[PDB]
Amino acid sequence: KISLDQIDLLSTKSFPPCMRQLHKALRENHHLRHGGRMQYGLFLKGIGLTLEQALQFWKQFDKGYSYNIRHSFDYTPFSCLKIILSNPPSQGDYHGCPFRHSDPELLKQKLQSYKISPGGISQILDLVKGTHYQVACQKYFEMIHNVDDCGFSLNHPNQFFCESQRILNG
Amino acid sequence: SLDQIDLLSTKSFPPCMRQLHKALRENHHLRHGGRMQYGLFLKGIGLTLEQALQFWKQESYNIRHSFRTDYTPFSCLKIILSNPPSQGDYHGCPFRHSDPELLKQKLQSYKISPGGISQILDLVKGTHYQVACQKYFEMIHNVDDCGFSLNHPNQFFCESQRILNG
Ligand code: SF4
Ligand code: SF4
Repeated sequence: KISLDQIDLLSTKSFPPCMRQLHKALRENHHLRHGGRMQYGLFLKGIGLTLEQALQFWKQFDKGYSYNIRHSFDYTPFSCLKIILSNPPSQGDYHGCPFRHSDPELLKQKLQSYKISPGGISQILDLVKGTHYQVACQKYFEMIHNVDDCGFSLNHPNQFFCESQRILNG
Repeated sequence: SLDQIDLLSTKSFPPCMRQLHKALRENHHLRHGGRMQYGLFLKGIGLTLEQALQFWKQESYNIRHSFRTDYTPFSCLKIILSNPPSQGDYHGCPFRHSDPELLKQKLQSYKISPGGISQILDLVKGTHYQVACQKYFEMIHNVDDCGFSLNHPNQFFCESQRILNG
């Protein structure tokens, strides 16, 4: 067992926006609805981690849940197209793809909170207007890693993670 | 404690780290080059290799979840191009540093098919060490194309974990 706050830095450095938002929502709300638990949990599964949900003894608003991580040593982790094209999030949901599912003004605010430069935000929003969600995410990747070219064709959040970790490990 | 990742090593470690895990299990020790290569690889997956000491004794390897020094894991080119292993050293890259006959025997013990071993040895003879390792990856995971360009052992591990948990 491992605390869920241990991967805060990893989430900011290597998670794609779809999983970064879900980690943040889990940390702040102490719970995710089923759509988020599936998207984020299966993403963690693809890295070799087991998300675990627990109910606290004092639960008879705070729903009384506690989430943690455990290192793993038959649900398939979601691809980009599955996240973008299926299961659009309702108002209680934090899952989905921010480039496809966030209102553009809210998306701009979100990218600003991520410290993306104004030019990068402009390029990303341009790509979003063309419905090129994964290309916009490749742009996000390039901005957050300070590289000119991501060097791969993005089609999976876990692929995003592996390529980010490759860059970070030299 | 280290025996827990034997299976993990057979399924997800690249040959360079699989050989170091085997050597640690069998010799109960690694020299500094091997400890660095393997330990930094393990740190990158979230594990801390350490030796146990009794605190009450006045002046055995295990692993623990990681939870002061540069922990950056070695890349393929750093392993391949520097620190060639001496006898007694188990570090390095098997595609670059193992005699081809020993590499073929090792791949046989890894249950690679004869045709796959032939492909790998052809690539090694051309000095395409990372491409040979990509081919190894494709064989042990039964996939047509690995779908990535390999230049880091921890990247090998990450893509393997994607497939095994896919
Ligand atoms: S493009 Fe793919 S990886 Fe990027 S945020 Fe959208 S679903 Fe996630
Ligand atoms: S090519 Fe890289 S990952 Fe593969 S065995 Fe050699 S050093 Fe390890």
